[PDB]
Amino acid sequence: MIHELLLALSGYPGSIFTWNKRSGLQVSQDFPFLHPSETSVLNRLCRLGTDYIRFTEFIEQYTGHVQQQQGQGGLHGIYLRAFCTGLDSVLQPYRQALLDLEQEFLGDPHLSISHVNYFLDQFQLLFPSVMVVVEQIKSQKIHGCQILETVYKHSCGGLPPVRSALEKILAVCHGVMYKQLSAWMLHGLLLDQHEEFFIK
Amino acid sequence: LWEAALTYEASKRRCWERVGCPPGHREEPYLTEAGRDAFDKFCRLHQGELQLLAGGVLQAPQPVLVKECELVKDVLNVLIGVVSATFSLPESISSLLSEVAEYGTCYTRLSHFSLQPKGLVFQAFTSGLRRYLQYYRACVLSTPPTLSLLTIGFLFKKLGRQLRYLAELCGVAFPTGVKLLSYLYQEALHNCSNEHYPVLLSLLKTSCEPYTRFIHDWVYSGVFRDAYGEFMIQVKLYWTHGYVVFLKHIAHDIYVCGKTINLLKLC
Amino acid sequence: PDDRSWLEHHVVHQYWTARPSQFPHSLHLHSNLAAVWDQHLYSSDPLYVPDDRVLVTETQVIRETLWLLSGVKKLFIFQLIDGKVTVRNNIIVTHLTHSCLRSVLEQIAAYGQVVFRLQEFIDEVMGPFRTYQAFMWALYKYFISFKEELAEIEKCIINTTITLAIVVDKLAPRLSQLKVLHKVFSTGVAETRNVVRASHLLNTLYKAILEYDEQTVSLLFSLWVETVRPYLQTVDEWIVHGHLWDGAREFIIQRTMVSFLKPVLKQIIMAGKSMQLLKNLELDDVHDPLLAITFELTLRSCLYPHIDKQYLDCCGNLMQTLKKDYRLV
Repeated sequence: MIHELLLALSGYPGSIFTWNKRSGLQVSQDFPFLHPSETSVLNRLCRLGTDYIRFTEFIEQYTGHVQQQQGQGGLHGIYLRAFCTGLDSVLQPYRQALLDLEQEFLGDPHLSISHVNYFLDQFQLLFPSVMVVVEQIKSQKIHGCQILETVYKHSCGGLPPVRSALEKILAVCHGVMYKQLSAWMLHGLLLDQHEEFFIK
Repeated sequence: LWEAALTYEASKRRCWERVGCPPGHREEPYLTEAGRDAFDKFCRLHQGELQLLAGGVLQAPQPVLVKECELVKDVLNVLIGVVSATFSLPESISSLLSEVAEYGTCYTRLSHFSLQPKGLVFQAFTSGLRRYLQYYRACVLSTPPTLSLLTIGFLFKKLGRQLRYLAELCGVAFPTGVKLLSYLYQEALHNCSNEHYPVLLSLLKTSCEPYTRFIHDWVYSGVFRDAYGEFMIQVKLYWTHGYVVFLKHIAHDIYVCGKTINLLKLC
Repeated sequence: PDDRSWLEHHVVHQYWTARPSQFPHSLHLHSNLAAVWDQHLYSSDPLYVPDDRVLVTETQVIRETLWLLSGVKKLFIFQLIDGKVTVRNNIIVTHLTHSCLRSVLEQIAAYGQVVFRLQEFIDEVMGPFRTYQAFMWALYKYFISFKEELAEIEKCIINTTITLAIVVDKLAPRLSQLKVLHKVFSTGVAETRNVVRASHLLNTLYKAILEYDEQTVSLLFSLWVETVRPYLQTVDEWIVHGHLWDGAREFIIQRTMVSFLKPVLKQIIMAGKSMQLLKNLELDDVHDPLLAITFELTLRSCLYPHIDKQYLDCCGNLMQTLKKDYRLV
């Protein structure tokens, strides 16, 4: 209940909270040791975990496609190997917060579900705003250095948590770009990654 | 005192239902109140609501089991490779278990692929994989020494995916000899920076040790060394040294320095 | 039976299904008021039907009122019938025959309407205007500390239970500020262009500080600084990047107004232009250290040296490079 929900919020699609492609993490089983107003509370909470599942799916799905089978296809490039590396890093503090909830329920197990939703109201500010960036990356064919562009358009943001998350993702993408610029300035090497980093 | 005193004690709440001269009786408990003891009642009830729509035979295993700690110890045994009582080699426990079983099942697929240490560079690659095995066995049962259930899943989520990439790298035909060593070479160019990049770099750093030992042969003793055909230069006009990883620019220098050492041995 | 018998006999389900109350009884006054209240109903005419409904005890209503005031909505009581929450009166509470209780829960639901409006403005982004966003952020920073108190109070019901009057009198220094927030939000949704749609809220916020110039005006100040973050950021962009930030002209300068930056406004325009006319040949992070260490009287006159020194440096450098190597005199 207060570990089962925390399992569904993490990188598992549950079965109590049913994963669907039309409506993720539905509570439909109306437990007679839940209060009926917690159903709406779970409907508030489950969008966050749905986003966490989608980000987890995005890291699991895409890694140079699989193992290197120009550079169009779906969503790859050395920069989105970096983007999944950054996406795992932005999902780490959510794991830390669920660990803090688990230790809190060692302290007091009589707290209701609304306390859990209230504790994870801080991550309902970060995750919906960074969801739209990944949706724009998925819908449009933006997978090259313009992914650094479409992160940088949204990383200049208005909330300190979403600024930090997009900072992490943009940082690892610049890390790849500066290593290939080191091959540009020390070895004279171009197309380190074939047509994907400011080179014909 | 304690339970008897609490059971007796008149409440500071007096209800708006009834007023005047109460004997007083406590709170009416809530339904989300104490959320870890009534799973059993409803796992039967959800089963009943499912059976009504399913005709009468669908069922759902695990209405409970077992504890927190025993479940933790079995899940920790899954990642080593020992399957639980629900495998052979509430309802969403299976929703946890499917993602921790899969990370388990590939780990055996490295140890079974490291059961023996062919090609000498192939043995070097196997011994390089053995180092990640020795790291991973030290990672587990130091940080989770039977803690609660979700610490197990959280700690090996960032770590299990890195292991699942190494499952994709291995075969468990499979390239061997120089065909392995180029295949591990090109991979390092394919992955410049990822969380899997230091593991590939650590494999590649120890995968070129026998190749450097073969390179060391022609210069210092003029020796053509083959045991499986695991060196790039393989097999006349005066010398029988072989002639058709490094570039060919260094390989031709190796081919002529073997002939030079063959001349200087008689000098 | 067995499991369901335990569920019905130790907890509710006579509150979401029409069943008799399992909250324990005896006879006479508080025990079972049913006989004497039935006699009072019969003597004064119970019309033609004795007053009887599903019946619920007080504590369920207490935690529902704290859930409604806390921020979450759509409960069993305080149903939303047409857009505004109101009490469900098809539930009997036997003493007062839920008529005085209707008035007290109607006042509490009237406060819950304000809570619904703020959470509705919250919900229209999560699940851009860039000034509404900075507004709903400081609104969030209020609500996290706000419903912390209600969670702490709701814990004390479980640990004996505490009456409704204590917990509604406990939340008075928050509801007194909630009336101020109600008057704040009214012009933030009342509204053509995106610049007047922000000016209408921001000038009201600038005016409401003078209304209380206790604990309300400090909340208004901390809310007020965090809604002019895009304007200070945009002014600093106009200084050091040489370009006004564009948002389909969210900004005031075409390239009426608020009076937050009007007495220093000539020191702003003549700054930003003087950067680009220099190129034709941070600042918010200084203001926030002042917020770290009487408001809109003396502190407002300390904002203007921050832009004034940078303005003086820019215009003096531009005048200096025009008075040498071209030498206007």
